Amino acid sequence: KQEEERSKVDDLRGTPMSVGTLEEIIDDNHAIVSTSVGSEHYVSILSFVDKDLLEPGCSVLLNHKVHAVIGVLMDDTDPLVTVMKVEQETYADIGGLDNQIQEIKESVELPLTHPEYYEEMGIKPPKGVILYGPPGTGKTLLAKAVANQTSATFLRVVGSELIQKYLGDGPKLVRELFRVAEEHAPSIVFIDEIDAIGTKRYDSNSGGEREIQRTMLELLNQLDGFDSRGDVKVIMATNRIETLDPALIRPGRIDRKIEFPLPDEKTKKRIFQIHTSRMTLADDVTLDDLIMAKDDLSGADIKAICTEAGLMALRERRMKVTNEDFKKSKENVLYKKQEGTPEGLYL
Amino acid sequence: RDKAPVQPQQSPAAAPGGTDEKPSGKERRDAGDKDKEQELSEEDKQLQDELYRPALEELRRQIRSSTTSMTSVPKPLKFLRPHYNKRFAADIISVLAMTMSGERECLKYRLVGAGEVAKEWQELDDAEKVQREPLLTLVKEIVPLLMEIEQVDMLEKDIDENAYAKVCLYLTSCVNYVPEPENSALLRCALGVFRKFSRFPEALRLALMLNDMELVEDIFTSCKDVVMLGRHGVFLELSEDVEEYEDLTEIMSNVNSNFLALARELDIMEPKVPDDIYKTHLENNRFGGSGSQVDSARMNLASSFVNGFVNQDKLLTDDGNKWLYKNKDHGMLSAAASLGMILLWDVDGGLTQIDKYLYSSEDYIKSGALLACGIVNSGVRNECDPALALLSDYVLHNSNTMRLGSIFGLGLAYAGSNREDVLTLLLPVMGDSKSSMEVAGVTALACGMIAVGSCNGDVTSTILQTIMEKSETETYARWLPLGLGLNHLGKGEAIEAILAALEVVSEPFRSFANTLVDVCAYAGSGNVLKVQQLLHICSEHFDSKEKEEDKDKKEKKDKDKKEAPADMGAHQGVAVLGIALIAMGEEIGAEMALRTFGHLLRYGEPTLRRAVPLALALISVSHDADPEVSYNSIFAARLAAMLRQLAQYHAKKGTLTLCPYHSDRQLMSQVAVAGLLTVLVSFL
Amino acid sequence: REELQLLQEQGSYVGEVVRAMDKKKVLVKVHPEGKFVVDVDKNIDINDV
Ligand SMILES: Nc1ncnc2c1ncn2[C@@H]1O[C@H](COP(=O)(O)OP(=O)(O)OP(O)(O)=S)[C@@H](O)[C@H]1O
Repeated sequence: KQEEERSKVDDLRGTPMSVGTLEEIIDDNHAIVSTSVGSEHYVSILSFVDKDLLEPGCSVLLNHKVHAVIGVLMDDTDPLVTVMKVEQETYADIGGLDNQIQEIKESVELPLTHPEYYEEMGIKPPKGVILYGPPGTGKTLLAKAVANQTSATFLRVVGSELIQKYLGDGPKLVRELFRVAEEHAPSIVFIDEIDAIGTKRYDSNSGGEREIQRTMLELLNQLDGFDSRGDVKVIMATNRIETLDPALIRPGRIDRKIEFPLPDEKTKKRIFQIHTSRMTLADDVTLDDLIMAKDDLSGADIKAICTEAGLMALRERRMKVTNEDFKKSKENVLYKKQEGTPEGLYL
Repeated sequence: RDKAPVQPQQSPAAAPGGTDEKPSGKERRDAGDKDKEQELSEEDKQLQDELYRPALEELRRQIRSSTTSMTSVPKPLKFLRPHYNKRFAADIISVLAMTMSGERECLKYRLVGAGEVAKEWQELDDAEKVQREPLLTLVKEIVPLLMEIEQVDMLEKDIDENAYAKVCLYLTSCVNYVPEPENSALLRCALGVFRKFSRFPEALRLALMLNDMELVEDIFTSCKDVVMLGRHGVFLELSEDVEEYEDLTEIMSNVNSNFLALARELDIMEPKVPDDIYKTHLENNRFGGSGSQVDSARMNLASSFVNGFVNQDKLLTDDGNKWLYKNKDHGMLSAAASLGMILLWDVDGGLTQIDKYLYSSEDYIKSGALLACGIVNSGVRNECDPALALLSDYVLHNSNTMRLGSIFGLGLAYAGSNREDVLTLLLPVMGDSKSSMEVAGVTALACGMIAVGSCNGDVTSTILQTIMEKSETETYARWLPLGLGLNHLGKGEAIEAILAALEVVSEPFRSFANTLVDVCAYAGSGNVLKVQQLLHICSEHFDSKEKEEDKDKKEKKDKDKKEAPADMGAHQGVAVLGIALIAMGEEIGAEMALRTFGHLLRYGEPTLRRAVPLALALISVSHDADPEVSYNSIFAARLAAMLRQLAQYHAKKGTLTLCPYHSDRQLMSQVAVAGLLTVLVSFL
Repeated sequence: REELQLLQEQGSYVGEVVRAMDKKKVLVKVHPEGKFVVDVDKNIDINDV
């Protein structure tokens, strides 16, 4: 019966079930496998259990004695599903770009959700935008707020999440996440800090000249090359502009680009009231003095400064926060800051 | 300061000493103590001691609620009867009394069932009214009606906060987290406090759920007291079930002569179609694009159906002739009724357009013409008469197909409280039970749709005779349970499932009927017992009861649909992949609908690849034609082109839209079954 | 001292295990090799891994 069929399928299997990546679709009941060291014979492939479901370059079950194709690999999962396969919205504290929000909207949601305009005005959707600037000003923050502000299930993909030194694990995660983006849904595969090709290295990593080079080749051929977009929103924002390979600076790969200054007085007071709200404010302290002195508050000093000001105060268990506590909080946060002459020597 | 002077005051049992330390305890109780009250194991020895032993119990409950307990903490308080908005008042009221009286009330609500607990509950409710804090006080005082009196004792000034937040979150957790019975008292007290309030839509959804005829009279006399009004009748008809519209129209016909015009018919549709021609502007090249699909007389059939459902005019109505002559018998049923689809308005125009196909040369022409006459409107009840007399044939005559059409059109048109004349004529419809499945199909369907939304259904003799005559001869056993469960609809606590298990259980046909009755008894609330029942009985060997039994999901758990995705596709009973396909349905089509459709689109069976476009294009009413072109590339037999045209159609709790797709859920049959497919009128 | 004939054949090494699974199987990181689902013993339960 069926139990006997399963017992026979197990009879075909050798107790030590090695693992070998398929090389090519050759269906004369034998394939050309590649185990952890690349055992590539014309080993038989079990016919009844699906022999042709898995593609070439995919892990399958292998024998030990003859390394025969034992079967399709088990359901494997990458360590990023919880971040990518997603189970703050527009703005919980309006007071920042107040515009790049709208622009990433028009560049991602409007194209993706209603792509009935690119034939309405002979146009093409933005296949890629880059957003960059200081180490935290409103680049990835907007993307995080855009994840909730969308009619689609966004995906979070840390640029370093794709750094696994296993053989082809780079291309493996490319394949997995892209089979997601294409055969899960029209998703929002957001990948940040993707500028990691320029001027550093790792200890938990081998020679990148020949380890992640073909990995990036696979990733590029996947995203904006072959098996092209269609409607697969995978936009690549950054922080820098320089250290990158111009193989993608050319359009097509990515079309638009956006930067991020640091917020202005109008937005300084905004994010102040956003953060200074977390404490019973001693209103005699002058936010505007902090705003003009710290006139280049990317967005970390504001948060850190107000949190540490609350800490300074509530160390004394006071409700109000005198100005000196704010001074100490900021100056601890704000090291190495000398904005006087120059200049410094004028008006 | 140091406890060295103030700690040893607990060793003596002096009455003046205790009674001058315990008020000092109240004074130092602003921060509790110098610390987290480590004076416990040195004061627990004083439990046996007995002037101000009320203050002694105050100190005792303070320190015990300061460390931990569940029952020994509130005893001193209920033994205290607290006597004798500050930070110390914050301490011993807000957080302390919250946790304290909360565990006390939970223990007394799960253990016994005195008045002292209601006293504490009222006192803390007034205290939190002074605190003005909802969303934790309300949700904690939910489980102790106590709720009704708390509402009518709190609802005086705060209108927005209480009503919006409390009512919405509690109704959400009442269809999601709370069971049904207490939601009835919720409904009653909300009805009261909203009769005290404005913004009638709250009472209108209170009626949408309660299914009440007093609420509709009150909201009508008040919405005449509060003079938009046309739009108000429009979405009153859009919100009302089938039971309350006839009761409301007759209780009005008893007593401005315009609420009769609005909330029965002919006024929800009077402003719509003109403004559709005005502000909506569809082009004519879609008629062609969807119509330029090469003629196949069955692909041409589906294309005629699609372009019949375009709605900027009735172009397809008057598109010459020979399109219906090209069609065949059941295709002629669909196309002669297609003219009613393009004309679901114009009461007078409906007759002046269909009388040319009424009583005409072809039997299918006249039957589908009566079908369209029933389709076009639901308030004229004058097109019923010319058919009602004919319907009787007793075996296999023209008026049997005309009876299919007109019985369905009258179940659609008029669905009163209990309309018996159509039932006295349906008794000869089921008593005949012509070999065509559609006869008994529409018999049960009309009986249900006029009996849906009933007061917990009914155990009346009609569906009982129907069960008898169905068990007499074993799609009949599939679509007669359709009407059975439809008559079961409107239930909140009906015992119909038990009587059906008593009379019906048999070989898996009537066992499937029993599980149909079960599916139509638990529309959805918090009753996860039946959910684990379904989880286990899904492993039943019968691969057919699985279908509807798991398809009940999209009804049971529709509100917080985030858990609706299950492992149905990961299951291997391919009918269960179709189950999930149904479970997606026709709503706004979230990205998770597309998540299912990503794989459910690419399928090979001409039945489930035929079941997926229905749900996909019905859930999305470039972006949308993308699965259309996807199927165009997927297939390029005839079923593939037919499902493609079905999707082309679909592209361009009300019971009105609850039955038809479950009726269609037996799609694996002939196009004669698809001959009655043109009855799914559920969109505006 | 007689027992020591066991000490002539195999000081079985530590094979890493990504995780457990049913069918009496796991995802063993064969430390100086790849991952290859292999057999188990009949002593501990599947969840134990
Ligand atoms: N709407 C907003 N516009 C601009 N800034 C905001 C906004 N909302 C919050 N912020 C602040 O901006 C910061 C966002 O920093 P992020 O860009 O998320 O940091 P990051 O992405 O880790 O930066 P790097 O380059 O990876 S170190 C937060 O710390 C917020 O305080």
